[PDB]
Amino acid sequence: MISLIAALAVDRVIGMAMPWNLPADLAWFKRNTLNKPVIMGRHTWESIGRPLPGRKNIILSSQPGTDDRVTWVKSVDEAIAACGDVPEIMVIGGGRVYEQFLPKAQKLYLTHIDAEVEGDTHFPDYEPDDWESVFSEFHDADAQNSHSYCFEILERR
Ligand SMILES: Nc1nc(=O)c2nc(CNc3ccc(C(=O)N[C@@H](CCC(=O)O)C(=O)O)cc3)cnc2[nH]1
Ligand SMILES: [Mn+2]
Ligand SMILES: [Mn+2]
Ligand SMILES: [Mn+2]
Repeated sequence: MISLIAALAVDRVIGMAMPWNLPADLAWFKRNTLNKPVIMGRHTWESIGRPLPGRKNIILSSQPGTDDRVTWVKSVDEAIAACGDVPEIMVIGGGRVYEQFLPKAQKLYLTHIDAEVEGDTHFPDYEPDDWESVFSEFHDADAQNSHSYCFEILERR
């Protein structure tokens, strides 16, 4: 089962380009991806800098791999197969990779951040008749979190 996990600014802007400081969102991301395979695009891999620990890291790119610490694939179907038989595969972006996996996804984990950010890459426009919000948790900005944030889980319907 494929899930997407993303942090979205106002108007669904993604944002590689690091507009906020949300330690609570990083903990949410870690909690929801721990011990699951993660699929990412190459610019997201370069941003992270080093493999996410305790997780098979799969990079989807059309060009040959340049780091033996991660697994490199060239297609969606190869990326899924490289995950093996796990209960849940986590797709961690960026925008093009989210579009590649959205039609197969059954679950979205979204953090909505009340930040206006000039990026031009948007999360795909998921519609109500395909996606039922099943969990939401709102937080105000505080001394350790720069902006308000809202954790949402949606399930395909
Ligand atoms: N909700 C959410 N928040 C994000 O920041 C996020 N980021 C990406 C991809 N970008 C990144 C960038 C850094 C790390 C990262 O360094 N994660 C660490 C957290 C603490 C640490 O640095 O060790 C991890 O272990 O998961 C993950 C994803 C994709 N979906 C997201 N989804
Ligand atoms: Mn890019
Ligand atoms: Mn605002
Ligand atoms: Mn339906």
